[PDB]
This record gives sequence, C-alpha cells and structure tokens, in this order.
Amino acid sequence: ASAEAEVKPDATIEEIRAAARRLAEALRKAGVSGPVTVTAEAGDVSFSYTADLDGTEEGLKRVVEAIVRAAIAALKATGGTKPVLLSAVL
Repeated sequence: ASAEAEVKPDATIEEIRAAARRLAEALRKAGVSGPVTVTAEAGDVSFSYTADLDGTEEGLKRVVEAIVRAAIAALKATGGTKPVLLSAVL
C-alpha cells in the first residue's frame, strides 16, 4: 500500500504524468482498493490530496490527476529547481 517515484526538476508534464501512472499502476497491481493519500514533497514544501482508488479506470485516472496536481504544486513552490518525491499510500 505504498508507491514512490522521484521526478527530476527539469521534467516535462508528460514525464510527471508518466510517474503518476506508474505509482497508480503499482497500487493497482496488489488487488488493493481504497482511499489513496498522495503527496508531492520538494525542498521545504509538501502537498497532499486524497483520491478513491476503487477499481474502475475512472478511479485510476482520478488518482493520477491528484498525483499530477500535487506534483505541479510542489514544482511551482520550489521554482522547478528541486526534485519532487511523489508518493501514494493506501
């Protein structure tokens, strides 16, 4: 019930979404269902959201969009000069 990816500061939006889909896809690969709390950590800031991972494709895309939301907040808050640790906990 845990997944992490480290995103480079210079990352494109496609790269961020790729990381997000890897995290949600790893959570999908345990038969594991429930509220997922996602977090993006960068420097001295952290942002978290909760998305329901229910089993539907639509739940997966919700979780992905929460991850990408948190990630962009982190990169904006650190000026795109610091790596971002994406994590998703179930």
